[PDB]
Amino acid sequence: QGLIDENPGLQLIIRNFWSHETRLPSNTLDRLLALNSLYSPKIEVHFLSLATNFLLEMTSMSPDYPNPMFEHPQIKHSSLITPLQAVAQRDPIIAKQLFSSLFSGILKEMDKFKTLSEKNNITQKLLQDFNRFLNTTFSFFPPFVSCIQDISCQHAALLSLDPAAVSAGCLASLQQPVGIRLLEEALLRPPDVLRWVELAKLYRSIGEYDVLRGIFTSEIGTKQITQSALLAEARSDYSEAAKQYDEALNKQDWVDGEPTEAEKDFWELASLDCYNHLAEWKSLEYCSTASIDSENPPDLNKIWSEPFYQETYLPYMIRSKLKLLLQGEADQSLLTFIDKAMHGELQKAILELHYSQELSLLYLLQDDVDRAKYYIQNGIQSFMQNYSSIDVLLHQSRLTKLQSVQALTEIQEFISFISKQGNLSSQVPLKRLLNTWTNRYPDAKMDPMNIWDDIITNRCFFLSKIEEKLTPDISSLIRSCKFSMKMKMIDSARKQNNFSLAMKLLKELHKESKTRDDWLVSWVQSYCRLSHCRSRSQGCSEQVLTVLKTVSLLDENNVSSYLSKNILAFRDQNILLGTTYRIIANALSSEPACLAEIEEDKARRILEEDSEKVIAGLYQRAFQHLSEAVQAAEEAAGVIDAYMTLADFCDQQLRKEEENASVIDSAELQAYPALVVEKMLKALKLNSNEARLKFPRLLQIIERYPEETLSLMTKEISSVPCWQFISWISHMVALLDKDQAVAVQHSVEEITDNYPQAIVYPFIISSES
Amino acid sequence: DSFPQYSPKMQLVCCRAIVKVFLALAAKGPVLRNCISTVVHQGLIRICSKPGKWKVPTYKDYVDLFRHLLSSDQMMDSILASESLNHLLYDEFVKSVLKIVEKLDLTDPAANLHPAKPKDFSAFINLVEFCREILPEKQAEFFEPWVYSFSYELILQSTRLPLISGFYKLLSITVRNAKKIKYFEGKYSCFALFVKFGKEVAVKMKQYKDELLASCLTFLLSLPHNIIELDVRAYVPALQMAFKLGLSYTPLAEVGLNALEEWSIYIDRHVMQPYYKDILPCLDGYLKTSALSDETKNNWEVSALSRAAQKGFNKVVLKHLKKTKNLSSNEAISLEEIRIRVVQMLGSLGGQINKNLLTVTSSDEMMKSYVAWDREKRLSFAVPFREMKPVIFLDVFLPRVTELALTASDRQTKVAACELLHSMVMFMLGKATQMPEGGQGAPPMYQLYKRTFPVLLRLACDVDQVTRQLYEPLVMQLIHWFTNNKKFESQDTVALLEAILDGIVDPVDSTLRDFCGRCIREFLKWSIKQITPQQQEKSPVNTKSLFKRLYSLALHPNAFKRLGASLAFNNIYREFREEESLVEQFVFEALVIYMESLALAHADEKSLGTIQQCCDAIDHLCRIIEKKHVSLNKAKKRRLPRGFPPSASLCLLDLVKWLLAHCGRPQTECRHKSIELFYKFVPLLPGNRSPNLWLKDVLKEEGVSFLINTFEGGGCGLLYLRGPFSLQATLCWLDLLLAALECYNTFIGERTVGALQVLGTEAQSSLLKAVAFFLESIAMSPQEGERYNYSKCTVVVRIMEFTTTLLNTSPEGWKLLKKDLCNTHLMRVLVQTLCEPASIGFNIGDVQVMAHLPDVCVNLMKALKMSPYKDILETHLREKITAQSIEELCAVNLYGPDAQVDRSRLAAVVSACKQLHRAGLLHNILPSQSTDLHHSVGTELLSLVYKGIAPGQCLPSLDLSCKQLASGLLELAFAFGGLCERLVSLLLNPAVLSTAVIHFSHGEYFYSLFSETINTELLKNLDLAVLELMQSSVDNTKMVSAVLNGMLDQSFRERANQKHQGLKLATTI
DNA sequence: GCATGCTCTACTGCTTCGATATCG
DNA sequence: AAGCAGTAGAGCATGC
Repeated sequence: QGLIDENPGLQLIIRNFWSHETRLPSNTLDRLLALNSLYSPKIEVHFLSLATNFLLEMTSMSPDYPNPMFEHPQIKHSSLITPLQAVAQRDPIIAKQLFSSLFSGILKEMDKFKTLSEKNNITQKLLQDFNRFLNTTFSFFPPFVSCIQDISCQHAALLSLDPAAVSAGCLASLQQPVGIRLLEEALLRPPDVLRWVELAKLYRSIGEYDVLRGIFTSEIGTKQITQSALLAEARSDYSEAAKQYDEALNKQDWVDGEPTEAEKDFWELASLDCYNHLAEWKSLEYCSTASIDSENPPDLNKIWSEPFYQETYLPYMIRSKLKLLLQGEADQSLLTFIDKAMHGELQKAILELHYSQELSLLYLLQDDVDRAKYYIQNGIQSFMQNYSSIDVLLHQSRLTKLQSVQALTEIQEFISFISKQGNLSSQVPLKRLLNTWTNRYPDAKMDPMNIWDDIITNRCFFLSKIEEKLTPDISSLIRSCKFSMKMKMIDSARKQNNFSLAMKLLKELHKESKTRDDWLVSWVQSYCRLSHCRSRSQGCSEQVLTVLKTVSLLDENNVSSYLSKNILAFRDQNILLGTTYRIIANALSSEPACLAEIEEDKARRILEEDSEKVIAGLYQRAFQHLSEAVQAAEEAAGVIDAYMTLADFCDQQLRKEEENASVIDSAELQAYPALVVEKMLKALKLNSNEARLKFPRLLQIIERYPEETLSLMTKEISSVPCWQFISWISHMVALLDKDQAVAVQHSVEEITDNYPQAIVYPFIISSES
Repeated sequence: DSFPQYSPKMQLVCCRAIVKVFLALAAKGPVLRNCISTVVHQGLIRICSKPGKWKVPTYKDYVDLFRHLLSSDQMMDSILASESLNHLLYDEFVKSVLKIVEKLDLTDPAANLHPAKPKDFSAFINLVEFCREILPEKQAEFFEPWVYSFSYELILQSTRLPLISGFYKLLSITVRNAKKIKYFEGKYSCFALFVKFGKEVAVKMKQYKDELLASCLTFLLSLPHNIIELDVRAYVPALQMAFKLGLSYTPLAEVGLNALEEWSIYIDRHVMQPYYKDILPCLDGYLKTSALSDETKNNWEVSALSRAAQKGFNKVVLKHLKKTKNLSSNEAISLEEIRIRVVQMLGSLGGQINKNLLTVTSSDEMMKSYVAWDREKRLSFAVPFREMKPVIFLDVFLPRVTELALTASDRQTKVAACELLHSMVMFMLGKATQMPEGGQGAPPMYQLYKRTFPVLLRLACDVDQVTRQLYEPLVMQLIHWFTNNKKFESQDTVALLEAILDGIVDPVDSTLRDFCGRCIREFLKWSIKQITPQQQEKSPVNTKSLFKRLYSLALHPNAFKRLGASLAFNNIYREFREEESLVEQFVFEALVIYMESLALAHADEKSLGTIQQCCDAIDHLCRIIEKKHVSLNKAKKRRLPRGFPPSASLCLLDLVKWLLAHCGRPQTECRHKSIELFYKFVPLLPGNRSPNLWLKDVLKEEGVSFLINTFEGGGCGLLYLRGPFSLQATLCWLDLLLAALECYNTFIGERTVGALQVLGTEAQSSLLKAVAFFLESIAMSPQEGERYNYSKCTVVVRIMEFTTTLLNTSPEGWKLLKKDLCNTHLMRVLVQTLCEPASIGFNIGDVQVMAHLPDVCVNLMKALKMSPYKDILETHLREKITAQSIEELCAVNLYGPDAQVDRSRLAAVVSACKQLHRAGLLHNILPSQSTDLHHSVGTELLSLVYKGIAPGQCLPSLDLSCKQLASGLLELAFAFGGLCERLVSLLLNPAVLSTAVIHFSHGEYFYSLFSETINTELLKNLDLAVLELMQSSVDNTKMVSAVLNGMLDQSFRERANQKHQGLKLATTI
């Protein structure tokens, strides 16, 4: 520890002592092997700098410092060793590369002299030291954690390294590509269930649920509950895929053999994460606290010994109890754990290098805005120190690291806002606060639900705190911000298929929506949009149950000068009721009539004569509730949706009636092909790629339905921006030949006028016959 | 001046002394209050001039006094019982600084020049830093009516002063103090000035360097941009140049974030959201150091506290801890506070916006980043220990070394990475030809060269001195080594060449765009200095192939892409013509394509500088077109340019016909160079003819229907211009009409073709027929309405220049244009562009149009007086500027809240009457009344301004625009007649006024106010002034002594151009 | 030529104990 | 009364 001295000169003295003969040797390989003895995990940020410095100091004892280019057009050896040393002392990544190249250079030069009787012993010695590194280190530094795991997997003897600390080291230093390649190299050259369980624990954290299908078979001794419980968390369904993990945990028979302990900790850890991805802050707390002790565990010295427990049970303990602190009731049982933990040193460094944001949120809870300032500036400096160290060409590590800066600076914004005094007596800064918070959301469909829960719970705690301190109609203006935050949270949690989270988010956002008019419409639209999105994967006869449960509320009052006044609220109710009737009528028309067995009022509700009216009324009500939308939307992408659902539903009904023969449904159907061509050609004009590929459907519906509706094509094709057909120009210069070349004629004229270079080559072959 | 020769706690008494003197001599009514106005002036030129052993105080030591004088005056006159002394000492500071800057005449290194004012620089830059410290505090109501004049003088003065490094700082200071208070919420007057000045400064700064780029960028980004959001695309490389130009000079790396936070919150959130993918990935050189730096000691080592707190906490540490607060730590900013601000704004930027700092999830480049630079690893280094000698491979070091050398933001590692990279490139170069062979003894490495070469350039022109001194001879020595005889057209020179080329055709790089031109210069010199010149027949480094590459560069619809063909020509015009035999075959086939690129540049951008470089590109060639084939205009076999018909020789004679044929183009800046080249292309034939003989000789061979097809072009042969249009149809017709208007106005400006020869009824052109319709649409989306107002108001000045050309030349006799343009319509447009120009479409914001307007108005109003018609002009102008209109405008309430209209409608009449006087017909429109020889409009104005000041209640106050009006209004009323005895009888006046003490004599104040127009009027009719001046030298001797002093010193002052007037004054007195 | 920085020496007040005057 | 212990003030050396 006297090598990171905060004073020069003296540090040169201590380095000068250490570099001397008989204190650190002066043979190269023995010096390299001896350098591992002075590791001492207080210093490891500097360890690679010091290792390459001591290893390159004795370069300057040689007869080879005379012109290493030998000619006239040159430079000397020290001119690229001395700045190489001087740049290795300044940056970690070039230091990592220098040490990891010199190490392999020496160990691949030693293989000439010395027999296996000693080189095997040297490699086993180095293997024990690398295990000691990985076991003792507490500040996982990325260009070191990924340095020993990269000089490992290049040599044949160091491969059998440590499959249970490699996992929890490279998982927490965010260098998972290296450990995945290390264990997949160990699995080469009875089954080895331990390394497969840890390699699957690596792949489970960077997504990659595709490659958890070739692991968990029944030919490496693993059970049949683990495969069927990974196939329900691959699709985001963490309410059964965790519900059968504990059902695998406390079972008693196991008549194939025993469920080995590696799979037991896999079941435990994956059950922890599948409890984490929801918002159950009681079961995660109990399952994380109470698997070591009994009858109100003390925690106080309990976790800090038996060092398996720190790298597995501490994060979910502190997170669950903190999030349960961040609303509700006190239970001061974390604060004493931190206060008793901080008297040490190897606990005072671990609790503040890695966490610091849970600590800031802890001390802001007891109005210590002074310690919280230190802890949050410490967290900012730690983010910058870490992000500048994980590598360039390693994406998604930096995205998973950069997704925390918004919660950090929302804390920092609250700290700088509560202590200024240009505030807390006028609410004209409060209005600016509520209007800058509602326009700073994270993105949907890319930022997972832990980050949304972070930001929303911190914001609700901050708003409650400033309502406490704002004693200078202010208790409506904050609740009408909390509603619009939680509603956007639900609309992002639906799009990522996380339905069990969004469902209780609806169940908690329904007691006070009934006290307004702007709220219930948004409420019922979000509900009956979730009920449509959930029915895509239920098989049959249960989706009818759920879409019948969401009928009796879509037709409530709602028009208290509201549906008549507003236009988008009039459009959305209509398109959603149209899709509801479409769901029912497409459900009970592929499997005909068994679905009224479990039915008391369900049969009469579908009746709202036994197998014809119960389909015809549903299709015509779908047509009505779809046709209201285009006329309410004509007066982009606000008209394109209402157009294209109408076009696709009428084309679907046409192709359903095409494979049969009828008269009455043809008499109803004779209005639909007029409705297809215009409502597609009014959305093909606007720059829509979800309708441009629907052009051969027009070009065939004209031929198959030619007795009417061709002037209806010409009047619309006469004004369409005539570069939206350069894809289909070889598809129109063949309809030029035969009948109905009108409504090809005008557009081919326009293209031959404006761009007489596109059509020249598809015209020769068509004029050839 | 004796403020830094004091001690503290006495300087409070010093400032109270100066405040007490200034309070006492100010509160006695204005006769003596006009020495306050010069004492601050005197002290300013004292302290803005300063650049037992004593010292020489520079300029910092007085800024505490100048804050004391007006900030805490209320905490300075607490004992001394407080109206407006802070107000007055701010107004006099504004007046004195725009009077010290009014007369400096500044037309060290700057930019290869020092031809300004010999030593006025040191008295200037002290003033600019001094106003940087005293100016930007307390921008209250004291500064609100002072932004117009302070902005306007500095625009007008720096427009002739480009490379000064410092005339934009005071504009940045006034715009910061103009968005401090509101004033920008569109009063609609200064806004158009700054909107128009944005583009001019944007195009001027592109050819500049470090201090002056910094000056313009801190000007530009400090524009308000909550309100100048229109064309937000226009200046984002004036933002991403600040960050990339950060990292070595922090005070604009600050203002990048201080801008980028205020753009984003108030610009509406759809016109900003495409503009983040390029702003943000520049902001990631600010996250590269994890505090592993340890330079100077990080403890309290030993100080005056580290001993005094050792022996208990007694009173001496109270003495020391009341002593460390007043250090005024204001040294720019520390780098680590910038890194914390980068992280805090990156957090506050949003969630969706935030994830923009990297690649975009499997684009083209993401899956190319994962690949090795070259597959087989060369550069095997063998580090010698005592007994091992292992092998460490290079090339795994290169994508971190060369990334770390450019953008380090810590100089102690930057110089290390630079020294390493230079030795590594040297080892790479020496490795490339060993001795073994040429496939495994000299293995190729151009997949390393193709990424090592676009980084040597960005190092060798970066910012810093040391890396520039280290990489100049490397980047100049490997060009010498590559371009050789033994090289024999390899693949690395092609990589170097394309690196140079895309160094030129690149965005956000106006320091490298010139260095690649210097490389092209070295290419052309050393590529013929030692080559085998009988073998340059197939290689693609060839000057033939380089010129063809330059021509393909030269005709291209990408704006920055033709700039390479401009700049390479600009950098080797000194070559390729001081060696012969390669000019004549293609580069004058390239003059036409350079003019064609100049034709292409008609729609690009005000703020790029394409025009200003293409003109020099074709003017460097018209100084060697006139020294070579004067003696060598022969019928050779010559290569043929774009558009020209085939022949066997193109000697000089088809170019001039094409120049005649395309004088009707609507390309505004190619037509000018076409005509201007044709006039000096008409000589230098064997025979040495003249443009009068030549054009008449061709017309006698071709007829007037040939020389109206070129002039009318496509312009001979409309209600959508009812409201003001903006389409590319209307603008192209207006452009065609201006082409037809100005193509032959130069021909009748010269004496080449008479106006009766080509406008008589032999051509059947639609010219006057179209101009008569043109004069019937002239006074009847706000985005591009201005795009058409500009061309609607650049045509009327060409019409007036056209008639001023015709009616004064040798075609006298107006019998061709009776009612076509010279009707009652040109005498409508002339009247409305003379008076009231802001109701036909003339914007009030420009300078080089509103300084050309009264010139052409007077040049035409002198060209209708001697005409065979004047009745129409006089009986049209006699309907607006009658004397009764002056009388009804001369109201009774010109003080208070009538701030714009009632004191702006008078000033237009005043300037209109001045330009009538300058034409020479003030009296024909306005004769006097009947009897006396004194004009009874001038006597009316003089009595009005005389009675305007005397209250009758407390005080009729002042302004700047309550005196420019009253000093134009009074300079008018001496231009009518003699009117001098009325002046001296108004001066020598015994009438008594009073103010709320009495102390007023009404001649002293009226003299004291204006005092320079009065003396310049007295000096003209000198001999009939001194007699009645000196006659009353007994009863009013005080005032005539004052007037004689005030005339003697002013006559002494202009001794530089009127030396023989003061002699007459002396011999007469 | 005026303001400050640093030491050492004699003045001065506090604390504890014992004797003296006072008030019941 | 007795001991001591802490600070105020004056004079040499320095700086602007």
